[PDB]
Amino acid sequence: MKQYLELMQKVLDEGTQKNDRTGTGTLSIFGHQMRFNLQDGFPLVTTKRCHLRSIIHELLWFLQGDTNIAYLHENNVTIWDEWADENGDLGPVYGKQWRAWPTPDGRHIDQITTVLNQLKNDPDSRRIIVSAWNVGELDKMALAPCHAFFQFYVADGKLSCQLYQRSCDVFLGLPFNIASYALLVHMMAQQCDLEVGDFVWTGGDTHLWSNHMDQTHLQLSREPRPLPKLIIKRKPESIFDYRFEDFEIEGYDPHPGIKAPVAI
Amino acid sequence: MKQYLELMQKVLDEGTQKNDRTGTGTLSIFGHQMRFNLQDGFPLVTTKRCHLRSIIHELLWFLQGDTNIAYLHENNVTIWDEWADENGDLGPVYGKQWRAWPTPDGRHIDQITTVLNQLKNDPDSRRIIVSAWNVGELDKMALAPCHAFFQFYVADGKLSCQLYQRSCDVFLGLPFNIASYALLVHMMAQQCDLEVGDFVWTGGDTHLWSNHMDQTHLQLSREPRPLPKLIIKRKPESIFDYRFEDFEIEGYDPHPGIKAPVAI
Ligand SMILES: C#CCN(Cc1ccc2[nH]c(N)nc(=O)c2c1)c1ccc(C(=O)N[C@@H](CCC(=O)O)C(=O)O)cc1
Ligand SMILES: C#CCN(Cc1ccc2[nH]c(N)nc(=O)c2c1)c1ccc(C(=O)N[C@@H](CCC(=O)O)C(=O)O)cc1
Ligand SMILES: *[C@H]1CC(=O)NC(=O)N1[C@H]1C[C@H](O)[C@@H](COP(=O)(O)O)O1
Ligand SMILES: *[C@H]1CC(=O)NC(=O)N1[C@H]1C[C@H](O)[C@@H](COP(=O)(O)O)O1
Repeated sequence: MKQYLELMQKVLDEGTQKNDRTGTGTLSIFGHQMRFNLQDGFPLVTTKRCHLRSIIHELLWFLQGDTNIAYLHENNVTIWDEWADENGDLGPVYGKQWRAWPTPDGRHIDQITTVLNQLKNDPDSRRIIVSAWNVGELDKMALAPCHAFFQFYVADGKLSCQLYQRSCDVFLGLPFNIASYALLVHMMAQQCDLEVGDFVWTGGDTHLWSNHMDQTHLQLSREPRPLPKLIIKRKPESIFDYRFEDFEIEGYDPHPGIKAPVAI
Repeated sequence: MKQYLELMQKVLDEGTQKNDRTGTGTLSIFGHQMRFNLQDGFPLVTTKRCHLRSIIHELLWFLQGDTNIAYLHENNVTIWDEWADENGDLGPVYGKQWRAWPTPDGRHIDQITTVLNQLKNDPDSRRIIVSAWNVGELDKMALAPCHAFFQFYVADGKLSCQLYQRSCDVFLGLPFNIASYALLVHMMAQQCDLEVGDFVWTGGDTHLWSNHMDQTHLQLSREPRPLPKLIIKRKPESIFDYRFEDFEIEGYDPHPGIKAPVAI
């Protein structure tokens, strides 16, 4: 997509070389923002083939509050394998914080239900927020949250969302993150009888892994194709009741896939 | 400042009317980003005189972990009066979360100490973060955190910081928030033997209050002036040992102060 390729080129043009926790090395910038008007089309990268199946299942898994990879395996999704323990557990990562953030007094907060209720009853609230950044549980998580904090907004009958992504693997992770949040906006908008607005992506440490450079330049040589279109085929009774088969992506005509290794 | 006035004008031009929490009404946009290179000058708004006394004492108060306004009153700072209870308390707002975030099991994390130690021992970390958005304590706070989540970054010997501000009163609040975080970057950089980099400001619901419009038109009629220079006059033993007298803003030549009412 235009915005995505422009980000790649900005990292290449302006980034600094850094060492990192994995020992692989990155090229990084700090601070970026871009916007996807979801009425223009569904923002799934077209300059390489992306695996929408994994994106949808991962989101459904988050929304169930699950943090064990068994469900992903039942559906042949392997994107979290490298970080799970011997029992498949990731610790209290995204799904757990989204559905059951633990408080100091023994309560658990379902942030997804909270935001749906805010959108329905108080859409001009400036507090329609989900955070995965639970400081007190970071040490139990297999990986610290990358997509850390997000906020919803409503104007002119349209639902928007802004994500703060504190760490972004531009080549491998970002196409998944953008599509995931775009899907979530569509689902939330459906549940709240709203149209779709913008997905605003904001990055912190926004980087290209040193061993993704040939792949990145190959992708940059390609012209984006028209965005595909997302069709939802049912309105479930709640945001937690979607199924994989409720979604169809139409008109997705990507350039060939480009393989790259994930840094563990 | 150029970017600040551009944002003001953008809210006027593109903002939509909202009925908010208080019934006063705003013009609002969603999703914006600005960048201030701190080596270009200290980013204190020059198109009106800003009250540096309040900005500095508020930050020192946060760093003490204090959430009672008595310290502010001792120093003739009244910016938090409208939300404090009869004993001067605001609940577990910024200072408490910064210095003593409570874990579900009765422990605490001092996020500021953690950050200092990350900057000194692991400066390439992608996880140098402070969050005030303690979901499990929001209901105890007098006001939900506005400046909610911030991240540090080190490159080429320079310290940068990005703030996610979920709600932004462009006229009254934003000049304070920018100056506050800029000051914090200078203090942290001093304590860690770094130079200053960028302050990146990212906004969510970014608005002008309906009763700030005359003030906004006045300010937009003024041309910005060169930025002042921050001087720190002694280096304390730690980030927790600064005092008001340690700071001097040199070459601050603002247009006159502009008065406007705060929405409670
Ligand atoms: C974001 C996010 C979710 N996640 C979770 C996740 C966990 C740790 C990470 N670690 C690093 N260094 N980068 C990542 O982006 C990353 C992402 C993903 C993980 C891997 C792939 C990936 O390897 N994709 C390959 C192969 C996909 C497939 O299985 O067919 C690709 O070619 O796209 C995608 C998403
Ligand atoms: C951000 C922030 C901190 N805060 C905390 C704070 C708390 C609640 C708020 N509520 C609303 N609606 N807007 C604010 O920006 C706001 C800010 C501030 C609060 C008030 C002023 C203020 O009234 N400033 C006046 C007068 C300053 C003075 O006392 O001399 C000004 O002219 O600047 C500034 C900062
Ligand atoms: C993490 C998971 C995600 O959803 N998106 C990403 O892009 N993610 C990337 C970001 C980093 O490259 C890596 C995480 O490592 P750190 O915790 O930042 O050291 O995964
Ligand atoms: C809040 C405090 C701050 O530091 N900056 C701000 O700009 N703040 C403004 C934002 C809103 O105008 C108001 C808070 O009200 P909501 O919680 O957003 O309804 O204060």
